[PDB]
Amino acid sequence: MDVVIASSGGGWQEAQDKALWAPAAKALNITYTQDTFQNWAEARAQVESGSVTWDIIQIGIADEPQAKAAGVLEKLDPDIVNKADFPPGSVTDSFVANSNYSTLIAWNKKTYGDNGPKSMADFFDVKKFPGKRALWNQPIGMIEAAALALGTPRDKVYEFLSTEEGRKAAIAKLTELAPSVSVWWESGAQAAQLIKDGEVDMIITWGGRVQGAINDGANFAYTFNDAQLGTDGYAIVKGAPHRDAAMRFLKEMSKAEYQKDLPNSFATAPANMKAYDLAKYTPEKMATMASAPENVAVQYSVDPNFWAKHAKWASEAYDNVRLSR
Ligand SMILES: NC(=O)CC[C@H](NC[C@@H](O)[C@@H](O)[C@H](O)[C@H](O)CO)C(=O)O
Ligand SMILES: [Ca+2]
Ligand SMILES: [Ca+2]
Repeated sequence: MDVVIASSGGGWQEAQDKALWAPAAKALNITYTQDTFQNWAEARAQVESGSVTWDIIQIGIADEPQAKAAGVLEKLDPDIVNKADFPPGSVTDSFVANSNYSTLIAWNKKTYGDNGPKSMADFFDVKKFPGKRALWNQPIGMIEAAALALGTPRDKVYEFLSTEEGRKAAIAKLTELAPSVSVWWESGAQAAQLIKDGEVDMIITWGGRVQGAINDGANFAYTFNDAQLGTDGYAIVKGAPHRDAAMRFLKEMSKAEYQKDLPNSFATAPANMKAYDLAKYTPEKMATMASAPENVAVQYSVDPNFWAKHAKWASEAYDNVRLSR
């Protein structure tokens, strides 16, 4: 009888549960069960099997087009949110944004001190910065990182990846780096643990996971330079067993009154513009936020239109880079 909600575990899932799920479910007087997953294809497997157990799934904005095309997502009720309260394009007919985050470069201060990599060109430069690299085992942010390393200006990432030539060169760049990649991390918590144990010299991972590891004593530093500004959000699984209750739950948790608490401990940025007026975050708090003006200036936004067209190519080609060893 519980609504089943799933995200990717660790500090991020804990932040959503504390700020959004527990207070929203209390207000609606409903019960819910949590689950965890890393790949949107796991939601597809539930749909393909004919046994859907998940109701709400937290996915990345760039997985939304391929999930919707594969018939994995329920169409949401018309006025689930007022689109004017959220960033443009962050709310689709099948997805409601809950946050902005960054896929960024972090480095081990024991290895490099303050003179760590401060750009993707630096991250890919094994001669100037020798050491163990860690990259995600999924391609969003990883293909673009290679395009940036090749010298592509931040505002031209997706123009470069719009051609076959550019897409192949980006994979060739990742192939070149692959022998220096000690671990292809799978979850944010695993990435945070690699950082806390100093098991890697540099890593491309999510800002909240990095800041959480540093708060826990990791001797790492990071930059927003060349980071990808992402958007996470919620969708309802096609054939969700508690579809109607899940719709009410998603509408409630998207409210400004809950969104304001999302970054209380975890370094994330709420997507609901009204949450900023309620919480009145200090400039120190804003500095860790992916969407703060000073951080946006050195980032580029993920392009869901690119991922709508090339996700299948990207998944297979990147699988081969990591399988090359
Ligand atoms: N929004 C945030 O502050 C969290 C950022 C980050 N979330 C990564 C997600 O895009 C990712 O796990 C996707 O949900 C997943 O691949 C399926 O779409 C994290 O798990 O630390
Ligand atoms: Ca994502
Ligand atoms: Ca974590």
